[PDB]
Amino acid sequence: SMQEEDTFRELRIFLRNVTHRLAIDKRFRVFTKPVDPDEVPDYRTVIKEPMDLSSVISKIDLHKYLTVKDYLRDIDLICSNALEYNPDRDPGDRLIRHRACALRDTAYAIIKEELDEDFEQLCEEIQESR
Ligand SMILES: CCOC(=O)CNC(=O)[C@H](C)c1cc(C)ccn1
Repeated sequence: SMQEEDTFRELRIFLRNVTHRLAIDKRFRVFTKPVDPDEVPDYRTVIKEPMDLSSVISKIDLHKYLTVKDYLRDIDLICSNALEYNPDRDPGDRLIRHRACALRDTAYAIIKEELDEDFEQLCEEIQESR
């Protein structure tokens, strides 16, 4: 129905706004673009499903997300990819892991404050009807 298409359009507006607020934070610069094959040719042999915030905006606009739960699966993949690729005790690995961690926790805290639970449940019930 047109009412259901207005629901998904409001979801996309909400997801674009959260993603922009993450992408401008200086801590999260390393998560804003795909890893460069040249600089790191090993990355795509270890990490089987790369993800970054530029790819997330493109996915919003392609109508890939019909719920906030499916958006958060991609934010969780950004933060699990960085934990798995950079697991060592040295300062450079520890700095990306504390930050990858800060990106996950910040996304979940904005959603807990600003997403209405009944809006999410509506999106879930429209998705489950299709
Ligand atoms: C203060 C530096 O930042 C942190 O310690 C943030 N948390 C992590 O790195 C978690 C515990 C972790 C560690 C490892 C070895 C593998 C997967 N996750």
